[PDB]
Amino acid sequence: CSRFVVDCRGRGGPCG
Amino acid sequence: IIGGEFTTIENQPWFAAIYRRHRGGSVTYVCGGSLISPCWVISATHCFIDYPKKEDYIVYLGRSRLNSNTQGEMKFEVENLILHKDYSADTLAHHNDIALLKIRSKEGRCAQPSRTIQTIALPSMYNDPQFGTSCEITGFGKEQSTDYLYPEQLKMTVVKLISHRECQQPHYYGSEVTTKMLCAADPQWKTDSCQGDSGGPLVCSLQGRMTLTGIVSWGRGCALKDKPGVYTRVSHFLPWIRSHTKE
Ligand SMILES: *Cc1cc(C*)cc(C*)c1
Repeated sequence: CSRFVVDCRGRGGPCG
Repeated sequence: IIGGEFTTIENQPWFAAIYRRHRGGSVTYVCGGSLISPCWVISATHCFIDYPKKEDYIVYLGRSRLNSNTQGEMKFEVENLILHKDYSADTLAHHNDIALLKIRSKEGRCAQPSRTIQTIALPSMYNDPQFGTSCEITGFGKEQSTDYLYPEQLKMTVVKLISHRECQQPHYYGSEVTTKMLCAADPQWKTDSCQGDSGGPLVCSLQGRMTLTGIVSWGRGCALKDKPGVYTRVSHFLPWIRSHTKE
């Protein structure tokens, strides 16, 4: 993953 | 947004597209938000918790595309970034998932209403639509949970509010959802919010007014059976919103 990720804690995201 | 339809900003003119500046000058999308007054956008804390510095962020209003400029857009700096000091998450649930961004243009102005930019009304204290009500969500989130790219044109869809009892059924979310949250989903489980749609609006008619009933917050996957979207329940946050937006 990266700091360019969209909505990283959103639903379906790595940290959601 | 899974399913639903491509739309334009004119149809969701309170929609705010929030981006982050990187070291290098590359700019990437963060999350949606909603314009609740000329100088104020409301969003979700989880969108900003990792990088809580106001100077990182850009807010666009009146914008219909993700990585292209559209006619009628206006660009803002973030003057104050207000995260909820009680924000917490478990494996899936996000509590107090609510953020305020005070916006200001380089020319030092707040927003001005236009065919592409309008504020959305907050509900009155504890005033929510009855379950079964059809509401709208909108955003630049994934069209399929398995996608790696984001749509370049704004989408919206319709989802229906679900009672607490029903959403607090074990085969839904159980006691993960509280009175400080609202569940909403498609009866046939084919349309929903997804990664990238966080912070955006759940918009319902109420008082015969288009009202910010919820903020996109969390859910398990996207458009999964018995797994609705969970939204921050705005009508229960008025004091927080009041004590943080005083002029
Ligand atoms: C890879 C990644 C990215 C963010 C923003 C957060 C977490 C936990 C992981």
